[PDB]
Amino acid sequence: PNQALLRILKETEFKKIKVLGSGAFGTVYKGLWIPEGEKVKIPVAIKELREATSPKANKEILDEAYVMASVDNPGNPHVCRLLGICLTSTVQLITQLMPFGCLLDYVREHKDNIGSQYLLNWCVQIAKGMNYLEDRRLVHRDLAARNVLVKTPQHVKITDFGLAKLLGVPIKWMALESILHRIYTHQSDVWSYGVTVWELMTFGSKPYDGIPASEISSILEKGERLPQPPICTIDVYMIMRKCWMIDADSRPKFRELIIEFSKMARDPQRYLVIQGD
Ligand SMILES: *CCC(=O)N1C[C@@H](n2cc(-c3ccncc3)c(-c3cccc(OCc4ccc5c(c4)CN(C)C5=O)c3)n2)C[C@H]1C
Repeated sequence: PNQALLRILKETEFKKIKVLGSGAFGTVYKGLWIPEGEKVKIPVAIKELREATSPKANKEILDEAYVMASVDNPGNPHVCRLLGICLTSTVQLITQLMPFGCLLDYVREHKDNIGSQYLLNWCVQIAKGMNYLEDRRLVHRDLAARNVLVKTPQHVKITDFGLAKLLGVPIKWMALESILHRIYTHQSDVWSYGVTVWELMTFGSKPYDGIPASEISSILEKGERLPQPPICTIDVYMIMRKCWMIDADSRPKFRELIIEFSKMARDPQRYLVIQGD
């Protein structure tokens, strides 16, 4: 039967070669993972969390990783898999290196060359990965375009899921029930998915630009939402609006979003209007 792949790594066994970026949970480095007793040198990304932690707190992280990072059994092509973890005065997470970066930077850098087929396919892929997370009862809590990574321009993967349940704030991506009462469910992830789609359709525009984070809940209560992106027909915008209903049970399911976006992906020029398709 299918085994649980996550590995506990020694401080040796992997090396950090260059800083890649970040300033949110920690610092990401590109490096090599040399599994002891083997002859492979695997290129990996290493996230070293900024908080300190203790040997007792590290055991709680280990207990959470055993419940969490293990019950992602078959794997999904659109979900990043945690290859290893090393807890020793710092918390370090090891995944396969993705040289092409995040989808947020990609859509900003290629604004003038992105077609409707690519945009709709990324929506399909993100929903497939999120549906897989829902099947394994894992709430992401931080779905955003910065947390979607580019394997190839035709293949994206979700990363950084459950990085809050591991031990113990993106207001403009959060559902109203998350802002007000810190309630997080697969349906609050659907809201964040809708904001992520908006990010892609606006080529990486900042949601609610120039509006303070303290004002978002009162704007959502008033009924205001993110505007219809220029390339979006009413069809795609309606899906986004459904993701942002106050009633979490009235929002789409990731399983329904796979079907809607896959239908739109079959005839993309009908749903997105881009100068150059
Ligand atoms: C462009 C956006 C940006 O600046 N960032 C995105 C974010 N980031 C990027 C990477 C990464 C870069 C290159 N190659 C791969 C990944 C990561 C990242 C690095 C190392 C580990 C890591 O783990 C995420 C994760 C995966 C799976 C699980 C968890 C966490 C928790 N559980 C339970 C899992 O199963 C991600 N991060 C920051 C910056 C660089």
